[PDB]
Amino acid sequence: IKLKKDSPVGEILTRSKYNQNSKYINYRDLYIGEKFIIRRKSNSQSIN
Amino acid sequence: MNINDNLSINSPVDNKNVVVVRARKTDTVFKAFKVAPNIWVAPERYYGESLSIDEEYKVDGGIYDSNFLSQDSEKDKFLQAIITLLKRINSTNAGEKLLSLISTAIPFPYGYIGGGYYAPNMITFGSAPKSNKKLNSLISSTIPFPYAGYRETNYLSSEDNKSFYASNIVIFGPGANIVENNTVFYKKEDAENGMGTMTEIWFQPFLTYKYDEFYIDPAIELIKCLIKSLYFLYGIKPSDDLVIPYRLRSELENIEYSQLNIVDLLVSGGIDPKFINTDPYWFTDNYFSNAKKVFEDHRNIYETQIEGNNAIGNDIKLRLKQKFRININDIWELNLNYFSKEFSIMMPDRFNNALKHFYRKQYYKIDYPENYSINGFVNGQINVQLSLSDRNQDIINKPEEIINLLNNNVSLMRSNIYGDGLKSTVDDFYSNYKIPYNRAYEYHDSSLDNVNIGVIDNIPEIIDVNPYKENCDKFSPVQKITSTREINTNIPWPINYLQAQNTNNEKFSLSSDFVEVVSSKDKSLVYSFLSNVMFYLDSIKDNSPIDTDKKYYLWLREIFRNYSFDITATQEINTDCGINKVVTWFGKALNILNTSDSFVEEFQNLGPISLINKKENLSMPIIEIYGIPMLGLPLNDLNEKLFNIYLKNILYFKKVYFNFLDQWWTEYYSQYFDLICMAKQSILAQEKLIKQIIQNKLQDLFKADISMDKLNLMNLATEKTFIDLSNESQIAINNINDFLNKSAICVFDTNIYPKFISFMEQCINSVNSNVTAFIQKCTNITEDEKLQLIKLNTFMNIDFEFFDIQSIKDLITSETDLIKEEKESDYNLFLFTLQEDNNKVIEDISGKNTLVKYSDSISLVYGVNGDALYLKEPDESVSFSNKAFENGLTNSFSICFWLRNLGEIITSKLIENKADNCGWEIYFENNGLVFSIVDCNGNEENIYLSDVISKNWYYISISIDRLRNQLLIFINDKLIANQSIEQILNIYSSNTISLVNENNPIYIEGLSILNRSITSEEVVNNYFSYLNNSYIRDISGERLEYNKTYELYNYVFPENSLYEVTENNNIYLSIKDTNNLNIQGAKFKLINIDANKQYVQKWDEGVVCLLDEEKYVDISSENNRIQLVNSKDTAKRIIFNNDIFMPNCLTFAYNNKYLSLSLRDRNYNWMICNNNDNIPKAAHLWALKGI
Repeated sequence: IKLKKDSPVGEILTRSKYNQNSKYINYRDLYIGEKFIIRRKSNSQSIN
Repeated sequence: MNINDNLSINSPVDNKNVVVVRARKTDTVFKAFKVAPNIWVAPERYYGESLSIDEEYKVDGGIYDSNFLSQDSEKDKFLQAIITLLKRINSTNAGEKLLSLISTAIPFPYGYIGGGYYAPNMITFGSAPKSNKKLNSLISSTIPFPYAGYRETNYLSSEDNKSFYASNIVIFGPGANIVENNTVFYKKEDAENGMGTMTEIWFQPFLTYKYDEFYIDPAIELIKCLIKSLYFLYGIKPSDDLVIPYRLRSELENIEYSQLNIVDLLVSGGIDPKFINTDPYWFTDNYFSNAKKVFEDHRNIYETQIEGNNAIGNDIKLRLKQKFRININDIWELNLNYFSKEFSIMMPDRFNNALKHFYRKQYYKIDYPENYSINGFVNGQINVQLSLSDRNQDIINKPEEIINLLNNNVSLMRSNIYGDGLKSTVDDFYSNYKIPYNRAYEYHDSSLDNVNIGVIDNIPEIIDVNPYKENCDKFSPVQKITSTREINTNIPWPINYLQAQNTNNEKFSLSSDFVEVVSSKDKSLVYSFLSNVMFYLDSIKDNSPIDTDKKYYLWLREIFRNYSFDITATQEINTDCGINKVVTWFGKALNILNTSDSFVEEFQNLGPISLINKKENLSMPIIEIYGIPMLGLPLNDLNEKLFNIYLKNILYFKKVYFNFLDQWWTEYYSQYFDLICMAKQSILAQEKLIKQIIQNKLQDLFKADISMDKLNLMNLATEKTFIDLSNESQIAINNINDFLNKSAICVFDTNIYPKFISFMEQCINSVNSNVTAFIQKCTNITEDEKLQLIKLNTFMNIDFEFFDIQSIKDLITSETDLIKEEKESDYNLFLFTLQEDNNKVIEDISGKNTLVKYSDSISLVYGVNGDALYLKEPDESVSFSNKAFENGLTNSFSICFWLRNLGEIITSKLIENKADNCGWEIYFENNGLVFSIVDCNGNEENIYLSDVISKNWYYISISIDRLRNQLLIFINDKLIANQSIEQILNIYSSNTISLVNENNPIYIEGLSILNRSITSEEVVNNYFSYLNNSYIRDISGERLEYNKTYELYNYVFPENSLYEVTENNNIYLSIKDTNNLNIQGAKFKLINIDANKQYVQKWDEGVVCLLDEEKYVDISSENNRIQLVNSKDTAKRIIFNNDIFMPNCLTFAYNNKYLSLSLRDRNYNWMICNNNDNIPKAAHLWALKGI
């Protein structure tokens, strides 16, 4: 997911793949797209 | 893309959509209809094959009828059927993409007459008039003289040879053989050079066969034919001599291998192509390289000569641009497995190209306006009600072998065995194939992505076609003659045993002696391995005749029970590959390991390899291990070279492992699949025998003095018992499948892998020696460096061990298996309720689509773990309709739901499915429920289940298992009744069960009806998992909520409510004494930081409020007792939780210490923050009761 350049929506793009040196290894990047975060709503329970 | 569905055989010849064209260059003409760009339909039969075929040349399994598709009505029906199939295909994205690719994929056009594809010559036209001063001779327009000069080879010629119409595909009717779908090309030469050619298709949509438990959708066959045609369109057809082994002809007494073309395997899908087409590729040929090179050459030609040219129409240019957008690998990777997942269509997945040998097909007639729609088979692929065709009596049967069992030398029985019909090869293929090294030494649902439907739809149609003079060569009919051998023997073969289980007489008798059955002159005996059924039949023999419906019901129940016990019998044994559920009766059927003693006993003291009659079929493949070449280099650079060689050798060692796996599949798993097919044929034979016995008995009974109503009830009970027997037989089939598949896998593990290891162990030495020699031949390196490198670049055994038992299991699993798993359910009704936004929806989601009729007055509330039906207004009714609810005589089921009664306790019906007297009922009576089940013969069984007082949540789970005649009733998580219903006969009641309130408001949640009995473990697990929802509940069972007034109880004392006591100028909570047990209990309140929050959740932190001065809970620091302080600032922040196995009781915590009671202290039991271990762990569990 990547935030749209103009619209206030998240566009869906395709993950990158390893294409550096070796044909014996293949994987798709993970640390891409918007950085999400989960925030407690009510903050009722202890913050510990 | 839009399929023209507005055509009929009577449509006028408009020379634009309906045409009369010529068949190749012969003297015949035929009528064609265009349903899409470059796609035509010709209902008449194919002109090539001659309708009259001599009996010698007829092939096995074929239907011949020269009068089919001769009348106009049949032609119109065929055309409409083809259009319906095309619409069904195009209804899905994959079908639309495939059809667009077919339309755009025109054969490559030939160059100009002179040659080349670059540009035409120029001409000038229209000299201007002589002006006053200037002659103006040269002022004229310029024209490309041969516009659209590109010569095309895809065109149908009119009868007059003066007009031509574009066409890529032409769907004809069946040829000489009524049931044989085929795809043939126009020019063989153009189908292999990459230019391409038009394709002709023979299709028969009016006949289909039943495989396993489902029917075959002709759309899949049409898609297969279209995919095969795609090869012709792209001109990438491989040579006919490029075949591969497909199956080992075990039945023969010789080493013969059946062969299949590469295109057929790549297109037909299934599991066979998975063993081939691996990563890395172990099978390769120059065909792929040549095809890729030619495709690249043609793409370059288009990109450098076609795109630039401005003197040719876009009809060809744009289509060619899209034709080359896709890659050849996409076509090679395109098979039926993708469309099966996309369309959710079941198809044969193992050896689907050689099904003629495994089992004989029965054909059913399809009425397309009715049985098949744009959404597929009406009522699904399983429940479609078709009629057996009348042409089944004309099926040709030419066996490949005729087993003549003898005995001294008198033929007792004569069985027929049929071949696969594929090309054979005596020469061993695996032993003469060289897995190549310097080829494919790398590469250790996205095939049709590049197709753009919109652009194709935007292409203008082709109007003017410049024809190639010679685009049709001729048609060569293929004539085949089937041989027939006679293999005499004295040991009965499995096919003989299978044939012994079929009969024609309607008054036969079961027997267990095969020799006695075959020697029977009267032919009144039939061989069966059902020991229990025959023993029971012999037991009742010579008893009172069956006259009363009670006797008939008992007889049928016993027969069904015995048949199910016998068919589903299994014995678990400990194998190396875990535990296998062997089939006890697999020996008596098929005559395998039937020499003596138990079949399981032999199967344990002898490997699973013993089942098959042709072992030791492996052959070592040819190995070419090239040695390392040389020039010196430093360790830094030489290291990368050696690493690459190491990886290449690892890949080669896989290529070999894959070759051995394919050998196992072709030579060993084929025999086990044949055994599976033979076994599931015996089960159906036994089912037919039992059904015929039941029908004979019912017919005999009908000639008695019994009322018509009772006879109709008996007939309906028999009809339901037939479905029950079918379910039991399907369970047996599943058991057989699992057992034999596991046996084959473990056979590979214990009989082939060691040989592969042994063979490579003798090859790793050569690689190691070559590497050592090359390393020693290098000068620029230190001796220690050489030693380290040798230690690194050496192969141990574990370096070429690739066995992965789970990968094999996932390799023999097809999309059909996944679909069956997804479509398998044990629920006849699984209620789903959602409130949405004023759009309440209640419906069944089990897949049985039960008709639910509910009044709008109903409401939905959160009962336990979701929305729950709330019947409040009097005279509210909910009804669920389904045929399966009729129950019957032999069928086990169960009801399960959650109930809460908010009323009182007069008698009141709750749920029923009664018809006068037969059926089952549930109703409140006294302070509890009652469950009543009654049969149509007066036998009753009413059970009273106590402790169902109002204002409490209860979990009712009732089970009826007719295999054990056992009735289980659970409430909450306890067993209340285990009665026996051996005297309860048919309870055939009705198709709808009504749920009513009758002045008592009620919450009903999670209603579920299962088609099987349940176990105590299942009930306990479901009860405790449903309540694990992160919500804390009161003692009643309702969600606990803040600001509500409650009373506090301790689990140890469930009748004592805590009250405040003043001691030493302090207030503590204590328990009422025995004498003074009349004081009103204290009332509590739960506060939270987020006052908006209403419903309590686990781990929530809050403050306990006690009611005049609005007291609050604090923990005394002097005695650890809980005291009360009139200030929220000093009050402690308690944490609320609960135990999973005590759902309705909660626990308080502070500083990770549970609040609990204390031992007696002069008539008191204080609430404390306990740390001692001498207090029972049940004393820190509390309950809150609504006040």
